[PDB]
Amino acid sequence: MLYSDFELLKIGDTSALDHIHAKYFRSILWIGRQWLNDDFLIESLVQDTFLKLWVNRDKLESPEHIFYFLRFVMKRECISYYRKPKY
DNA sequence: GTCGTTAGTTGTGGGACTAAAGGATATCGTGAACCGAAAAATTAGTGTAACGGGTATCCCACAACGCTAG
Repeated sequence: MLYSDFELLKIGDTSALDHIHAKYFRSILWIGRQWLNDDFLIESLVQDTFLKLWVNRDKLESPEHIFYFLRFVMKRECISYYRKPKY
């Protein structure tokens, strides 16, 4: 049975994350490049966004919701770096 | 008819490009709210004066003779 990637993420199978990563990696990279200008920090934030999606995988309800989550989170990460004294 | 071989491309990638002086730049995008951390300021509490001998030092002044008789 070929379940959709939403149910693979819900099950607890790590290859699901490979699927969502390979699908939305470049979109999240573009989202980050829109808000910042440091590719290093953008890549770090993309990794954090996907890992935090995996951690909060017990909070998704819709197949599209996953995508929304990613975009949302990634944006706010960029936003937080406007306030960090270190950065 | 079919498979490995060799040479000559062909596309693609990595590496060079005097010497002297000088040598200034400008650098977006914003989400909230609470807790913890330490660095700083404000506040509360206790106090001497002369005396006895005896002796160490200081400043300050003066002395350190000359003659006659038993």
